[PDB]
Amino acid sequence: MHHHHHHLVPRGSPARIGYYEIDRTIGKGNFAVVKRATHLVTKAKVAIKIIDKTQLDEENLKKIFREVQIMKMLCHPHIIRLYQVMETERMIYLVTEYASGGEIFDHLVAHGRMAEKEARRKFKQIVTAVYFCHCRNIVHRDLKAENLLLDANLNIKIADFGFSNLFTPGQLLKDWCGSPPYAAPELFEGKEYDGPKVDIWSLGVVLYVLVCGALPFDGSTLQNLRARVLSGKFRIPFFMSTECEHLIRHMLVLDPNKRLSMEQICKHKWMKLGDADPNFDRLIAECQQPLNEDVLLAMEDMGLDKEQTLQSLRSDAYDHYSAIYSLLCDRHKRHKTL
Amino acid sequence: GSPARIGYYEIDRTIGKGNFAVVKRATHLVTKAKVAIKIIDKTQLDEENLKKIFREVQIMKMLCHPHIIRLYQVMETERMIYLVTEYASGGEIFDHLVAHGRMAEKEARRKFKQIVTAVYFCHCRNIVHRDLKAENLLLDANLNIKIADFGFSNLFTPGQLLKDWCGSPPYAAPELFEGKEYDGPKVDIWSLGVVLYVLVCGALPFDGSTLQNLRARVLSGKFRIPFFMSTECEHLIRHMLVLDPNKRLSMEQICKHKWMKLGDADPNFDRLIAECQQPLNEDVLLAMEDMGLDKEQTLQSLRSDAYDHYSAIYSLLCDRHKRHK
Ligand SMILES: CCNC(=O)c1c(OC)cc(-n2cnc3cc(-c4cnn(CCO)c4)ccc32)cc1OC
Ligand SMILES: CCNC(=O)c1c(OC)cc(-n2cnc3cc(-c4cnn(CCO)c4)ccc32)cc1OC
Repeated sequence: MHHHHHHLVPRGSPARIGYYEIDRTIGKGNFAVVKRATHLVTKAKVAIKIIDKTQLDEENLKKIFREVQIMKMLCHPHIIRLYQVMETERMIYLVTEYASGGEIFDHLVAHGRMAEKEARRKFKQIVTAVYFCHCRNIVHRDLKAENLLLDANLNIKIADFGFSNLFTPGQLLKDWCGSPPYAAPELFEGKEYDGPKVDIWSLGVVLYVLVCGALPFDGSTLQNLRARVLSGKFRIPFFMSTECEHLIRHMLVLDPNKRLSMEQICKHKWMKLGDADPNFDRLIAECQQPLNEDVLLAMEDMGLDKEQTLQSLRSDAYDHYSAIYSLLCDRHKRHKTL
Repeated sequence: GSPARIGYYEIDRTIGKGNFAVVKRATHLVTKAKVAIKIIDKTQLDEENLKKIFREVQIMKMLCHPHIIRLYQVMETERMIYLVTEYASGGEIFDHLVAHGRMAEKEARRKFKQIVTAVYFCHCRNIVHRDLKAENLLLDANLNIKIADFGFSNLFTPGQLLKDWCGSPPYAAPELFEGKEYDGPKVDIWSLGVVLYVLVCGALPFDGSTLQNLRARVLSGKFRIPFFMSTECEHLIRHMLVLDPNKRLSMEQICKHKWMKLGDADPNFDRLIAECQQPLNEDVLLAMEDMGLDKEQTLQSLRSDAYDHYSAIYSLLCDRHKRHK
């Protein structure tokens, strides 16, 4: 049955940004669009956050540089990984790791709520990510289901540090952050707040979503949701363990100081349940604190300058050279060719 | 829109791909029913495309018909839009045509009769599908037609003209290629002409390596007619696939056409056709009353016409009462 497959509006040719080939929009931002793209050289898949600075005042531009420097600080298996930054007279391109699984919340809609054994595994991965950030003086401030992503193995990757900010222990912050349902009651009231304690509440709403498949606080209008957040009251389904209810009930506490610290959340009885986890305690210990020559030889064969490659890596400028090393390195762990 | 809920469906396998959507087979957890879900990524939609699906969703609400796919529930999340519709076990007609070849005119008529009743039903309701292709023709377990993908469907008032391009190019009437303004029902009819040719011949009436080649082919209005085709069928098609839109048959003339009337007499066909010119089922409500869910809120869901988890379980159970469960 001979036939051709024609495209109604003849679709134009794909855009390319210097070895990247843009596929589809995968995110929308305040001043950005996120597009999935392919690195033509390494065949790897990546996300690219694309920012049009023409429409930006000078303030917005500094906030974006702050975000970029924060991202440079975080190389963590459960934090989205920044591969390279490109800038032109007019555009800023952020090339970050691509998460095949997508939003966790949509994934739950498809497959239902998490059995606590599962929820414990992922939450452990999330906390190692957030603890790593807090230990390095950063707060996400927008920890929501939508910013929690899954790779092909369904491991967490936190993403979109646009609302993230640097902080010193005990500073107060004045600007609002994040999605309202994951917002701690102080943000609604508008008080100044300590950064990590507001993430803890957001991490509380996250845990509830994982085990129950529901939101603790929700409303038809912002005022209604606002009422529900301030009440500090929520449903607990019968299937939840008492240790989990203890954990969540003590994370989602209206008094910011009455909230647990990140250190005892890792020690909480619910976390210790199940088979003992050495790898978890290791990543938590690491938070307080070489020359893959195979890839190096491969890049030289492709004609990339051996000396310049080393200079890009040591200088830590995320450029055309460092990104190909990082990408070929991630491919080399997968045991694929070079 | 309306908020999505975790643990009401279990999505399993891809069954279609669309411009900005994927359709996946899923099972309704409460009723164990099988359903199809079109999943749309809102990040991929500009403001115009967002309104387009809202129009599609509004149009699906208007149609409750045995040969039109039924929309059960609409769900939305931050990034995704969910359309939960009736699942057609037989699948695409296109798939069936690939697997088994052209259809004998006897069966082609059985299917085609079912198709026009749906298309005529839509037209009677001031709706035009505009994308009628073998890929949007589905079969249920009884091998009955179900029309699908009202992505291009649009409302109209008789004698209004429409301006935007629509649908698959092989099934496009020559005026859409030319870019002229057009009467909606007349383009549905050409598109149905191509469908009939596809069913009876297992071939495309118009095709080309490039869109320009194909376009030239449609504009010529000339096509092959096989020797194995009945003289009556050729007449029908030749009068459907007419370059001058006004010169094409009306849907009334299509239903009364000599090819349609061939074979054994059809009371059920003419009945459905008549129905197009111009039922609360309390039995399930007690079954739902048995699930302990609030009768007052369910009735408000049905009157309010908001397609939620209440509407889905009602519509699904209602299908069980037709199934004789
Ligand atoms: C607007 C600001 N956004 C960011 O910073 C940001 C971000 O947060 C909004 C997320 C990503 N991001 C990385 N991989 C992704 C994969 C999906 C996805 C969706 N469906 N699917 C299934 C297809 O297989 C996959 C979606 C987003 C992804 C990148 C970002 O820019 C660095
Ligand atoms: C993106 C636009 N698509 C739509 O509107 C759209 C659509 O487009 C034509 C079709 C369906 N649809 C409903 N039931 C189906 C069953 C099969 C199927 C395939 N194999 N099998 C078993 C035999 O192999 C069954 C395939 C598609 C089905 C749903 C849709 O979303 C409403």
